[PDB]
Amino acid sequence: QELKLRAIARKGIGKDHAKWSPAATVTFMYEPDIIINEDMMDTLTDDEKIDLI
Amino acid sequence: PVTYVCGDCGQENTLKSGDVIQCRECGYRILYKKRTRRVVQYEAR
Amino acid sequence: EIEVNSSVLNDEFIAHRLGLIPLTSERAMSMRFSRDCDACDGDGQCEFCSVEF
Amino acid sequence: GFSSRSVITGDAFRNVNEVGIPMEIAHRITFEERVSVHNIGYLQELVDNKMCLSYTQGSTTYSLRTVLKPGQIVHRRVMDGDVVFINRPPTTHKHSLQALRVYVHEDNTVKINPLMCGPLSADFDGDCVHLFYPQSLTAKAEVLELFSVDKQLRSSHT
Amino acid sequence: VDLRDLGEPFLQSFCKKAATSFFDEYGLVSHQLNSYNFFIEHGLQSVFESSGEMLVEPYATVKFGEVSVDKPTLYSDDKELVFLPWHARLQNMTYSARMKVNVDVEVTQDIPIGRIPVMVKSVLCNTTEYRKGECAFDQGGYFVIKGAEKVFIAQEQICTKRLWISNSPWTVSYRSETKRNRFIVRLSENQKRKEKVLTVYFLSTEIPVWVLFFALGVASDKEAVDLIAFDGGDASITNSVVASIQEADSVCEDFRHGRNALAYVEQQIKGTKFPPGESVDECLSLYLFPGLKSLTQKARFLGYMVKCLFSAYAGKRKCENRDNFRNKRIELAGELLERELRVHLAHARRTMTKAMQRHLTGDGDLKPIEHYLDASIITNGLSRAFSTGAWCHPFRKMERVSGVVANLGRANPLQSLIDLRRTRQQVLYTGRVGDARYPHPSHWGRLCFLSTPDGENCGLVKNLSLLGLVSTQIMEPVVEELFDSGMEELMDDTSTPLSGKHKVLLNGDWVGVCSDSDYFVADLKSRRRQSELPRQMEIKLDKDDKEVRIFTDAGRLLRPLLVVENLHKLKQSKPSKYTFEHLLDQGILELIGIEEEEDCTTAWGTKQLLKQQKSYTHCELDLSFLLGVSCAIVPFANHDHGRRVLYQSQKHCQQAIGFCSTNPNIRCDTLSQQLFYPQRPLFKTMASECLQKDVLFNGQNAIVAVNVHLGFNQEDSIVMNKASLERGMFRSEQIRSYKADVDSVVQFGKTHSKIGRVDSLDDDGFPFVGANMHSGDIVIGRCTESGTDHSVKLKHTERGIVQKVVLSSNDDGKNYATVSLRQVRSPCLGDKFSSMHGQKGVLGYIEEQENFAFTNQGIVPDIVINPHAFPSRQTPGQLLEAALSKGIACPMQKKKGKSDAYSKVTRHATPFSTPSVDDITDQLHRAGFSRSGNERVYNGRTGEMMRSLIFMGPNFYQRLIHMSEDKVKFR
Amino acid sequence: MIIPVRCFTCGKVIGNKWDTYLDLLQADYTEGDALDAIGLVRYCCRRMLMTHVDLIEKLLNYN
Amino acid sequence: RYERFVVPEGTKKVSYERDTKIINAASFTIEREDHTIGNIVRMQLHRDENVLFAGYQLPHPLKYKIIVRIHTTSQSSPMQAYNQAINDLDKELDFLKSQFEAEVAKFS
DNA sequence: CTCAAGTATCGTAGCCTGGTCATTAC
DNA sequence: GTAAGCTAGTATTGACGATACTTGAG
RNA sequence: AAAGACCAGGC
Ligand SMILES: [Mg+2]
Ligand SMILES: [Zn+2]
Ligand SMILES: [Zn+2]
Ligand SMILES: [Zn+2]
Repeated sequence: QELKLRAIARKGIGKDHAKWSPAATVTFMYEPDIIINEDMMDTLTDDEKIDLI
Repeated sequence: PVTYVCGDCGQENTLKSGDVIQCRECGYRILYKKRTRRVVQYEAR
Repeated sequence: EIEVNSSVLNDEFIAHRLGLIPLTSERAMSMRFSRDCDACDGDGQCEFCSVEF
Repeated sequence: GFSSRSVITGDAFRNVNEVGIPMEIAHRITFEERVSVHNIGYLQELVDNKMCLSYTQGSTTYSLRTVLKPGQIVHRRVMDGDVVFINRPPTTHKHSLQALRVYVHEDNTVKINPLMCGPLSADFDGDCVHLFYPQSLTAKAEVLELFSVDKQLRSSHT
Repeated sequence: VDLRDLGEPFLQSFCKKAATSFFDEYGLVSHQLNSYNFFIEHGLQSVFESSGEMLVEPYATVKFGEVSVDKPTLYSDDKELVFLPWHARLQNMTYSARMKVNVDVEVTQDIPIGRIPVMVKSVLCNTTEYRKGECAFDQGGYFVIKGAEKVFIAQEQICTKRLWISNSPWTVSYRSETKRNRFIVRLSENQKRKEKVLTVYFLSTEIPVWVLFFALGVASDKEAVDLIAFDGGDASITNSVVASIQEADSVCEDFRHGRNALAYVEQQIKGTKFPPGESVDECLSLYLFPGLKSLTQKARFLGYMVKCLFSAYAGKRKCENRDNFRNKRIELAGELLERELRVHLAHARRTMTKAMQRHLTGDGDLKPIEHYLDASIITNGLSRAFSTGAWCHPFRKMERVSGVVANLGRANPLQSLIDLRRTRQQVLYTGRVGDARYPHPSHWGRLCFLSTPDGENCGLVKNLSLLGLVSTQIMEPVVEELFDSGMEELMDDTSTPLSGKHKVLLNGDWVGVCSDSDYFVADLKSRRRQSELPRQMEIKLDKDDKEVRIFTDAGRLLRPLLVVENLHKLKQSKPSKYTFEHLLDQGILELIGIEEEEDCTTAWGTKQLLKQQKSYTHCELDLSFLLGVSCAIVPFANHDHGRRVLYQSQKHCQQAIGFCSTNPNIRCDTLSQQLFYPQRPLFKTMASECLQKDVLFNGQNAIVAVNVHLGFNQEDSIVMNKASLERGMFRSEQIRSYKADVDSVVQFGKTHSKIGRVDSLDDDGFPFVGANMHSGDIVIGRCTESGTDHSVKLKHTERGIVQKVVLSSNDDGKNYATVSLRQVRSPCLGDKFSSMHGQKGVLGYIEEQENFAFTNQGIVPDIVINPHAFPSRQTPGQLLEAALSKGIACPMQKKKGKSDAYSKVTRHATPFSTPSVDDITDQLHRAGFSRSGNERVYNGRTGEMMRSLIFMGPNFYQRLIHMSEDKVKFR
Repeated sequence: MIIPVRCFTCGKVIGNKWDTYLDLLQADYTEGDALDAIGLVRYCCRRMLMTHVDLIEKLLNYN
Repeated sequence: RYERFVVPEGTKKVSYERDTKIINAASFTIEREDHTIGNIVRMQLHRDENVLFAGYQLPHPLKYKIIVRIHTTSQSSPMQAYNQAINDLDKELDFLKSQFEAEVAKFS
């Protein structure tokens, strides 16, 4: 068996076909702000803290 | 040069008339048209 | 452009596989699209618009 | 005059009385017009842009696939703003004959507004509709006057 | 021995190994091949000898000897070429074998008598021994008739090895093979207000039963009512017997005196239409109860029949209903081919005698026997019945049924698999049946109660279960080995009473009695579990009727079960992967029929039902083997509504696009479709682990979100991803074949012009390989000589690239040509899709990747469906599959940090033993996801965090064969 | 037939990872550990390798 | 045939249209753009102080075209607010590029 | 010397569009 | 000429409306 | 040509 061919490679963008996209995955995420009220954290026994975590 | 092959052995017959459809070296009755040499263009899409 | 294919795969399978192989593209910001190039007809190797494989 | 069968899909961003027609359907169906005054230049523009499919002056049907004098029949292709009427094949659909205004697209389906599913009792799981194309001018008047959506807005069963 | 110490996971592993051994040993088409093999090995000779000898008299007698069949060959040259089924497919030939019989005529040579079609992979097929001509996906079981593949649908008939009690005139009936063997006892009024009396309809002659009692040899009325054995009381029974006595005395004058009743039945039989060529004594020894020896035994059997009728009368016995499958036999290829061959064998003999009778009157001048017998009668009749579908009626003569032979479908390998495993109840007017369209509880384990058509054939066509087997006829005698277990003879005195003893019946024939019945049955069953009784022998103990029934005939539905009391013999063995024969030979497994299973307590598959309480005699291998092959592989299939499971397992899996074949270069089908990259599912049911096949599933694993998308997925529409489609998801190849023929005037040629459009044609009239043919071109050029041609043109939507051109010829001088065209399709905006739970829909929008809403790793969906589809269709299993699959493709984050992080992963979802939702949600929690199955996503067009959480996960989706560009029409 | 060049959903190159995955399976790894050692992190990329059916070997015999 | 992506026809790239019912109000119609340009121009116009309305809209989600509507006060005009938003976006992008090149040269 | 009636039959019982095949020589 | 060898000869899944016949008795 | 026979999609 045999394969024999000639190809022409050009320039394009990913909006045209996904073969021209340079990104396998680009993403972002929001940065979070976490507050824990320690005056209500003392009210919990530690097995309930493990149950929360 | 349109030539045919035998689907059982592989002997390359050359039919140009319409007598019968049969091989010589086997006797079986199935033949394929051979792919000659030419370039076909495709998009890679 | 396929000259000989004796494999058990068909030509659109092979062309779609070839379309998705990543090439080294640092020239892509400096070359032009093939709709804009007047220095050629496509159909071969030509700088600013085409590479032959 | 002509009829057409196609799979339906939805489109919520066009108007309620609008129907989207595939280009393969649209460029092979014709509408007939009688050329006369107030439309010599407007039809001449069309025949110059090769948008009229066929012609008949008198009776001998000469093809165009010629300048215009007043009094013959031009057969042009379906374009935006024409009127067709729609019907799902009336197995139970006894009163579903609706008149709609045409826009053309490139896909393979017929697009309708999602508010028109319950007047047709159709859904988008493989249903096909038949579109019919009125050729005579009195038929166009009857279709536009009895079966439009604003005419048929208040139901006659309830 | 307790079974607790064996443990539950050991027993589950043994159940999986045992089912794997079943599928290795039997396969899925053994019920077709075994029946055809029995017909070739035994039933052919039985036809040709049961037909009998004959003598033409205007004397010359002929006798048929033994019958031989040889392998299918070709006589193209005077060489003998091997004939394979793919030759028969491509040359439009029928794949058949020659039958020879050696006759003996006296007023002796071997004569060819016909060609019989050969079932692929049977004992006559030349492919039984990566051979040239075979597909890897293929099993046998079909026929190649005139180049087309056909299958038999199994036909259901009533069981005629038992008595049938009606109630319309209160009848009880005995049937047999011969139409002169029918025997009816009726309880009715042949007339004020007559008492109901007993009548016999034998040989189309109404006889009182008391006359037949004294004709068979009974001496007294007291011993005749001993032969009936009333069980006392029941004044209606005493009234009917004294009315039948004093009505017997009102017809013959003193029938009790010597040979008066026998002379009466002489003059009553002989006066009928078409009387039999016999005296009455030979009439009784021939046509009355064949299989019994003495007239004493026939009187005893008549008394038992009358007892059965009187017991049904008083309400102690039930009437037979024909929906209970213990009253039914199933007819496959041998039973149908025997019936078809008897007709054309009689038609051959009939036109043999009236051709010989001229030349015999005309002196000897007798020819060789090959002249007087035409062989094309049988050959043409069998092939006509295969190619038209009209078989013979089971009992009506000169009639023809129609739902017998079907076409074999090759859309995927699963459609071919389920086309070979069907069963049919044919009815007269479709639309007024009884409970024929419904599941009966005697279908359990042998026919699927979930999958069936929904058109006119709803419920009338059934599918075999996975572990279901059709029995075959036992050729060794079995009646003489029944005495070794405690059975005694049936004596000949008609004076001795037999109270307390149970009657034994072998295929309906009374052959003996037994005193202890709870030792006879338990010893026969123990001798069957040690391989000195046949494995397909059904033993049923009947406490209310005081009876032991034994069946050894063909057509019964069997299934394997574990034998609990022999189940301790695994511990001491070695857990090397078993053969099925070794597990049968040690009594761990048994084959059990429908009637024997009524005496069985079977634990529900679950070993936890078996080992928590031992009041059981058997146990199932798995509960999901109660379903057919396309229904047992469905995940969470007992979590969906039944109409949806019917949609998936009967309709949508036959229309999916997946695997097609592994040798497409010799397949000239009309349409062939195939995915570019077929995948298997992520989940693992028990049936898929046991069969080890990948071609049961045809589709892709698409990531599905449940969300609204700008109103584009309403009314069961879906939205797909553009970039997932461009990378090759759901990309399909399609090959269509265009065929034409000529005689060997019209011929193949270039047509010398451009009347259509001729660009790619060569001189032979066919294009070149790799040409790009367009709609309006000429694909096959049949130039009629000197013009006026009839070529074949592509229609208004038929495109493609030429893949191959095949030229074939026939044996009777006819040429064929086939041209194949290749197309490649990605989904367009009206293509049809469905999940594995019956949620079909159309593609309504193709969205760009960067417009989709995304997760914190960048995963976007491939398919978006609407949340209004779930509260209304009742398919919750689709949410449970997607939550299970997401748990088994994610990495385990190793909060423990041990070695075996992927050891306790749940991936089965087997029907009737699904995992609970706490296991699925704990698996999602160990992978770092919320238990509810949803996750936060960012909006793709604006970037904002969306307020609602979205359900996402992988579902196995299927691309169906209904495509938008094939539905466009214009008049 | 053969393994696809890129993952369908994200577009990561996976087409040079099949024989490595078979070699790791042959040395008695679980499927999760054979995908962990090979660099695949998103479950979209892992289901491309867990669910691939390798039909090219059967096509090579039957011609 | 896959050529009608970013090239417009003989139309202008941007076409201005000053509406008649409300004063200091206009609608700029931009060819061959989508959510990318329209969303940042909209959220930059809201940062301005003489802008009372800013909003963008695709006329149809399958068209590559947007319409941007601005209503200003009398201290400015729609065209000034449009151009001020675009110039501010260029200067922000230049600042971002200098910061990113510094960080990339720092990491090595 | 005719109504009713107790059978005695007749005949339709889902229906419509699609695509397909395979159609006795005597 | 096929009538569907003769083929049974009632001896096995349909079941109602709709029309047509051989009684007694005013 | 015309009918049979099958299958599919709806109602
Ligand atoms: Mg629908
Ligand atoms: Zn040969
Ligand atoms: Zn150039
Ligand atoms: Zn991925």
